[PDB]
Amino acid sequence: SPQELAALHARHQQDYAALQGMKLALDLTRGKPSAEQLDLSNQLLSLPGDDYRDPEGTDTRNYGGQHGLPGLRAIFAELLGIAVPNLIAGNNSSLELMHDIVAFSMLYGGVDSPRPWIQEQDGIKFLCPVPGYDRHFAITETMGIEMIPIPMLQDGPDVDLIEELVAVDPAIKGMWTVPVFGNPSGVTYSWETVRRLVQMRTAAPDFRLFWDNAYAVHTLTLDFPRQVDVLGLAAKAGNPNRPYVFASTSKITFAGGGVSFFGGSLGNIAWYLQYAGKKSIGPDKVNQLRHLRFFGDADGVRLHMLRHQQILAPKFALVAEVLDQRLSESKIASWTEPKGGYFISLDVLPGTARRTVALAKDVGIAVTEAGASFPYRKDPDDKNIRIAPSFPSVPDLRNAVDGLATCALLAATETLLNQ
Amino acid sequence: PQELAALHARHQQDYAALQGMKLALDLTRGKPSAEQLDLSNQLLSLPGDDYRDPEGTDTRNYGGQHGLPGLRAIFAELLGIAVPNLIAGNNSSLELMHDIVAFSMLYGGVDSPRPWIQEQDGIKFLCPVPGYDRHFAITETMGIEMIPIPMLQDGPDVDLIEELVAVDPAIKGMWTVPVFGNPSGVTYSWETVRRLVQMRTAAPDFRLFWDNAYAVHTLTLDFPRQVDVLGLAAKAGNPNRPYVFASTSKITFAGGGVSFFGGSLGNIAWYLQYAGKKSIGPDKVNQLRHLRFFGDADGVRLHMLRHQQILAPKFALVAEVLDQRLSESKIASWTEPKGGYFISLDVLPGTARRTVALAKDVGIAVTEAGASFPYRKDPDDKNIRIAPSFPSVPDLRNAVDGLATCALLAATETLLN
Ligand SMILES: Cc1ncc(COP(=O)(O)O)c(C=O)c1O
Ligand SMILES: *Cc1c(COP(=O)(O)O)cnc(C)c1O
Repeated sequence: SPQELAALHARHQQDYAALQGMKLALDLTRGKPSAEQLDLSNQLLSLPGDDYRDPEGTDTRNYGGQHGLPGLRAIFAELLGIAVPNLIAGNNSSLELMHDIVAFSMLYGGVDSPRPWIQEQDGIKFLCPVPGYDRHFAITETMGIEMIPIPMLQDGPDVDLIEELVAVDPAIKGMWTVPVFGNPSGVTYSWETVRRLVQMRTAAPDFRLFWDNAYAVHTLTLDFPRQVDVLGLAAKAGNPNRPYVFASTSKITFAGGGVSFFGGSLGNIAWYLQYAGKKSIGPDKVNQLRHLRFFGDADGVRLHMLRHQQILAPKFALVAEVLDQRLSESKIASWTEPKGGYFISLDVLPGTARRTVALAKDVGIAVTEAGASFPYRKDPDDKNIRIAPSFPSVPDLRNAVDGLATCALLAATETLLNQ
Repeated sequence: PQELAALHARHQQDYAALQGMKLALDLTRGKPSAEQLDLSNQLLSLPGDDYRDPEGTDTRNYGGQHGLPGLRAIFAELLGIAVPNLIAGNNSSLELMHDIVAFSMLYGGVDSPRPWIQEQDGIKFLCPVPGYDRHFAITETMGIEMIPIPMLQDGPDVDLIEELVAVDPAIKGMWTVPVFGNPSGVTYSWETVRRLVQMRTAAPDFRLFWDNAYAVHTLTLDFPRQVDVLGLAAKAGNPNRPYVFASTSKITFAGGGVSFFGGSLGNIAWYLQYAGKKSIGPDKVNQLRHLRFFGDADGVRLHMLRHQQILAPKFALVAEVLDQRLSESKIASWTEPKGGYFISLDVLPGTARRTVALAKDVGIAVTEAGASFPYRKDPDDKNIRIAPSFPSVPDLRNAVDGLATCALLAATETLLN
């Protein structure tokens, strides 16, 4: 009934009134480790110690070495399934590696580009599976690269749709991906999805897969995902230069104090370093030795990620319990229960996402902007909301999610009622 | 006139004897010696359990593009720049210069008519010579045309500079090392700075790339007073003209230090808007390391005096060896820098490329002839850069003495022809 809707809306008004009265100051936008997680690697603050030399004898305190410490690259070679000469180590930002590679592609073109992308006078286009990473889209938006949203399925993106786009459009030069524990879909690419993406024919000869494996070992269970050899499949398929692989220890060690990694064919490595050499003499070797001494080996990082999991998994479980209690009866919402990564993706009643965050903002609860997971912040259904549960304490988290549920219910009946 | 031929023979035997000694030395590495890096070995155990900066910031976590205020304050004093006008980045000041050029080409400066890549009249930079090869590699790779400018004693030819910038709108910038130049060793005078920030430009978005890389890198016990290039520019109505750069790569660890960028509040906001598309923020833990290590600006000055104790004898050694073997024949000239990391040696014209070839054939690595010029084009084929910071004093004297043997042989060789 329209009248029983009006009755429920009133109950939601009192709950919002009561929630507003609690005058809170919570935040669900911070995709950063908690202080408890960062304590796990406090040994780094005293590393490397007096021994400033890596196992090869190189003085990490002095200029030199573009590829990075081989000992550290060997640890993540195993974790990612990439050969050491196909993997380099940079500074504190993997996003900076992605941005530089896009900027190099526009200014100088890829290793096999017909011309720099800026010289294509009609334009450049990237494919962006949604919901996706906002900072992925900020790179292409700032660089004038147009972005084409792609639906996300269970085992990866819509490969049928991608294969038709890249076949007809030479302007499509790349695609943003998070192939493991997607931000924020939580979706991990299947072996078949990987196989077809590196095999599909592209109108652009220099099409690139931006393989941001940012959560490669960031499990929320006791199981670690088997990495698909995207570089090996691409080489066997005749497209060795297609994948650009990225990873980072920002959510393994310190967020912003870790090490970044880039992986690709030997030509792509040489191509990137030729232009990165005009920018920097080389990366920070001392921090790379800090992580080498701290980790020890690849089995060490795996154990380190299980201590992160012990801190993180109860928080993801709490968000699922609160949303299930407040919202399952309403049948207005759906949300992921991810096996890894740092984000839960919540879908509320269409046309209420922007309203839900506005209502939450004015009771002291900061929520990720509606549409952040989409290029140009354009969620066509006005329903998606990203939830970042890693940082706040369990009690702060319990109240933020419970408050967010109250606003989502109020915004729901408000939309059904007045329209 | 054949007394030349008599001397050439003596030079041939000295080269023959030099070659027979089968050396393997290097005067190319512009790096601190291991002894210099040892002064900063306390950094290898810093910051310690207290991961928080004086403001309470957890440096281990995401956030903050400006950098730690405590460290920015230390170098605010050392450079003569207000703290809000200065930011701290990662381990490379060269990467700040590259990004700012790339931002200027793709997006244009804070007050540019259009991105530089959209200029059909091309983009041009003025490059005082002898200069920094990595400065020129940026503009060379970016397709920016480079204009060599002669260096005088108090700075570059400002009269020539003011003529070019006044008539050519395509001239958008200029590469400078304002104190202890790489490799001229020249420090810009107050008058030269005042004119460069006051000269009027055909390009409304002209930029002084003020790479103050050797700002506190003295080879005496006195420190150079920094010119307030930003204040003079602001009072002259060109607040956005200077981009200031500095580094701790020659202060602490080469490649493990902190970089700095300075400018007007608009240029800081302009840079950070596009640097935010590139990175969530710089390494705050390493900036906390240097803050704990330095303590204050007076600590950095003391640290630079420890570097001077190691560096000054090496520059004095190179001067003594070149004066001994070369001054009598009057073919060569070289700088005696009061600071910086490089000595600039000029031999006879048409001799540099031959001198480095002769030196490479005796196991002595000399920096490529012309490397201090855009496109490596030394029109007189005479300049040779000497980097005396890294090798041992014995290794240094042998390489420099061997260098003089080759320069004299290539001199006599050319005189005949
Ligand atoms: C998918 C993805 N890529 C990149 C990043 C940024 O990582 P980094 O610290 O290496 O720049 C994030 C962090 O949230 C992310 O979720
Ligand atoms: C050595 C030097 C630098 C050092 O820059 P980093 O990227 O921090 O290593 C910068 N400018 C000049 C002119 C130099 O000689």
